[PDB]
Amino acid sequence: KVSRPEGVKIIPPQSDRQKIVLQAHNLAHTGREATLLKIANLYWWPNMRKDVVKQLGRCQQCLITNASNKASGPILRPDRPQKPFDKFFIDYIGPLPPSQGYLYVLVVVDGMTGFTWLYPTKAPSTSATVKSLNVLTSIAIPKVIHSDQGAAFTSSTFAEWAKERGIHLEFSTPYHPQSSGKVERKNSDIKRLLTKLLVGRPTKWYDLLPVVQLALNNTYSPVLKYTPHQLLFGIDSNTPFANQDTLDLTREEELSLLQEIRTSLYHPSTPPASSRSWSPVVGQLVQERVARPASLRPRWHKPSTVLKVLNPRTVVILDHLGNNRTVSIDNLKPTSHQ
Amino acid sequence: AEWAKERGIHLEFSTPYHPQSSGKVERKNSDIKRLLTKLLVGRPTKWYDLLPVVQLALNNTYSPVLKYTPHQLLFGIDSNTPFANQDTLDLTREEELSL
Amino acid sequence: PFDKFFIDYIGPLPPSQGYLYVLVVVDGMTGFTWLYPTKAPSTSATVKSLNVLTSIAIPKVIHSDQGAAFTSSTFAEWAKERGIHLEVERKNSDIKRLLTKLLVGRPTKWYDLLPVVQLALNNTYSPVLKYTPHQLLFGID
Amino acid sequence: SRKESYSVYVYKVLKQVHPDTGISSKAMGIMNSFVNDIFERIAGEASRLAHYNKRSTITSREIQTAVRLLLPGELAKHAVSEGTKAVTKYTSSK
Amino acid sequence: KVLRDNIQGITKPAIRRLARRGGVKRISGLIYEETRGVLKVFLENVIRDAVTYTEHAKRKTVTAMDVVYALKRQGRTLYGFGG
Amino acid sequence: KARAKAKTRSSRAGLQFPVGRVHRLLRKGNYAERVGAGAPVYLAAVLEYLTAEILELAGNAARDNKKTRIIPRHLQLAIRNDEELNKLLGKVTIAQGGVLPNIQAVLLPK
DNA sequence: GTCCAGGTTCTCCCTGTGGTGAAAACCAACTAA
DNA sequence: GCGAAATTCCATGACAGTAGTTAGTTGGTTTTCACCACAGGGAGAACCTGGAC
DNA sequence: ATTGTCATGGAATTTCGC
DNA sequence: ATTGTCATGGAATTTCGC
Ligand SMILES: [Mg+2]
Repeated sequence: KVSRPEGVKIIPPQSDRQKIVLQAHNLAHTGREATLLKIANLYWWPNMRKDVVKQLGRCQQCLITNASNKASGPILRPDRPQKPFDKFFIDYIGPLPPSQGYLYVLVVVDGMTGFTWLYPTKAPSTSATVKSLNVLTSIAIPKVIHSDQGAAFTSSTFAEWAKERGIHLEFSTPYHPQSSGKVERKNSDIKRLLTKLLVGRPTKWYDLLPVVQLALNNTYSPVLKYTPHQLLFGIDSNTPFANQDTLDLTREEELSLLQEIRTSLYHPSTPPASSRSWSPVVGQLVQERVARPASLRPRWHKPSTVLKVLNPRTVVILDHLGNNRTVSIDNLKPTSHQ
Repeated sequence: AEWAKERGIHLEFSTPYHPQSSGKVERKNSDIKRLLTKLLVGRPTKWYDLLPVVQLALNNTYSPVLKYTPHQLLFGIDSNTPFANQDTLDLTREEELSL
Repeated sequence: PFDKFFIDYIGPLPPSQGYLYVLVVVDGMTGFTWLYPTKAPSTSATVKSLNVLTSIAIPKVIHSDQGAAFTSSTFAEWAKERGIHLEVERKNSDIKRLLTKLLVGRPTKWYDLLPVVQLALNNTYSPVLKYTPHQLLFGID
Repeated sequence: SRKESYSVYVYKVLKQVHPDTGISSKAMGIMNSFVNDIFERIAGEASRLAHYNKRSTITSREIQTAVRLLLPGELAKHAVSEGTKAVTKYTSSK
Repeated sequence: KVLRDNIQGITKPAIRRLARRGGVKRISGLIYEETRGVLKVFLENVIRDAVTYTEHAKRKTVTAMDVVYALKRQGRTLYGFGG
Repeated sequence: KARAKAKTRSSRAGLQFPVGRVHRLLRKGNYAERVGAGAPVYLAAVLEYLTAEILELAGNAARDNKKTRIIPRHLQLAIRNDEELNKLLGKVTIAQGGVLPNIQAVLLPK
């Protein structure tokens, strides 16, 4: 027994510590504070909160439903490559409205410039991608191709073609479309060019695809002030409104002018890291997000321990399935009350 | 609306395609689907059984930045629940209405 | 408040949609009146009407007269699962005089006016307590 | 090559209501061909229910009407309620 | 809506006139309680199959093709009304 | 990488007849173009009630004539003993069965 | 009632069928978009 | 004055309708093949019943 | 054993005229 | 003739002991 300035409170025995809190926790499955104010109606003892934290680490009905209130930190701006044909960012769009028996459009953005390439297909299979790049590998051979972890790219067949070319396949972390950078941007360009052309007519967009990789590839980057053509080739082709400012020069010498054009480009700004950021630690318990969460189901899986940290945004976790699932830190949550 | 004019209900509707306007109900639907989610872990989702639980388990969760039950701010005192306050039993109910 | 429920049936009425006896709840200090109709006067039909009440109000002591559903075996099996120790005054006189003469006089129209009968009782002034039961219940003046 | 069948799924029903009972080979083929026939009556009436209401979709509603047509009287009361248990159990899962 | 005593609406000459179309000269007086029985068996196996079509499309009117679809089911096809 | 535990859809509904095999016999039988996810569940239940109801009755006639296994005579005789099972299979011959024992009670000897 | 004929039951030996245990094959379910 | 304990603060995320569908792969289920422990029938006889009279 | 982004219009900024 | 929100865990803050 004890006296408080709000009334008489009760000191329970040491054997009755875990039982009295667990029966108050499971009344509404709350966390640290609404749990505590239930006990603040009958009981009181020194270090109440050291026992409530002792509960929640065992209560595995509450770890896999509540989401984190701790955002991930600053995003990474990775640097541009120094040549073209180094990173291609590929991603099917569609199902679009149909035309000519086409629904899916492979979009191959160069990571150097923004020079898009379009190769429409009937269905996003493996072989529809493979013949779509045999047109494009006729031009030149890339070192690295980034993508998402698609249904067609992760096939064991598609990788066996990719090892022939010298393609270093690179895949995004799963359920993270933000990783594929430029292709998710130019797909907001292609669907703002083909949107603008097709206003007030039936969407016959298979006609307008030779337009798009000539209309976007000659849009000046308004914060770089160049064409995609100039940063890829060096001079404009026979287009309307093409520069004559390079015709006062020698092409045999402006090749090495062009390598100094490419290394003076604008680099983006990293945002300031907000206050409630958090960093992964090798050994910290983390919880992935459930991939396709069904209705009335856990949003998160059971806890997992970080094996390796690759950068401050990419971490390899050890899932319940026994899985070394290389997820982002916009997937994970910090496991509550370690 | 013709039933609503009988009761004296002033209907109010949100602006369209704006679910953020309806404030609390979009919050408590993230509570009901975090209570019924937590109860129904590892069993078939027989959630029609657990609905008398939810409007008694959430209605006695202390608001952790207001420090009260929904019961106390609606009625004034706790009903016969586990872990109910005795701090109001040192008072008169005829005067704690205006408290 | 939430002290003791004096709970009593009223009937047998003319049935409307298969309901016979009306469960009336008298609160401990306030005198608020829940009106849940029951199908049959058994223990089975009142607890399912009391389960809607348990989500809103649970009394400290359940105490009424001797009947078949208010004195039963499974009624106490459920009550001790909750943890309730077994064992306003003008609201008892409405059971015997008023509400019996209100729920008799309409052939099937008593089932329709159950919230209309309910909302007038809670806003009735009590000269002994100098408040209405709705104001004593919710703490609004 | 492979002949698909319903022979295995009879022993998982025969050993539910008569656990001390075998069944012969030539009586399996009747309960095999009972299934394949009573399959395509229900499917082949749910199929023709899709055209009669201009939908390309066999729902689990259309199998219910194509059992209240083929089964008479008291089988049409049970085999409806012996399906809606196995759906409500199914959909509350997954 | 309920209107009874209408299995007795199949009157005594109108079963005799149906008997004459079958090529029947002399009949008994106890066919009349047999024909009304065999008739209501045949309409409790068509209306029971017709209404499950009309309920399935959530229609409230058992239309002309519905009955023909019911008679399609039993193996007694009716031409002339569609279907 | 690995994946989760493959729980069959026959075990997710409490049935015994499959739903994976029924759901490819509604898209390779040209019954319609779209087949719902709940339809081969609901159909594998009705295939499972009616497979019991014969074998429930086929178990009894095996027992009443002191047999361990059910030969087709029992399937012949479990059908046409039940009334509503017979009205389903009223047109249907069962192989190797013969008929029910029946005399019209006029041919009885004098 | 009475005698006998064809049947039914009980037992012993024998066979064929079935229920199962093990590999292969294929489809169903899960995963990422 | 240091440390520990009770409390307050605040930035964040998720709820919004959610069902699908496709493509590719894997794990488990299923069909099939080889097998033997057995159940039922076939055979003989002992017991049996009713129709012939 | 991987990571946003980048077109776009007020609005602030710089040029610069004389 | 309408408008986010609010549970929740580091982390900072205040109490306060003597
Ligand atoms: Mg994609």
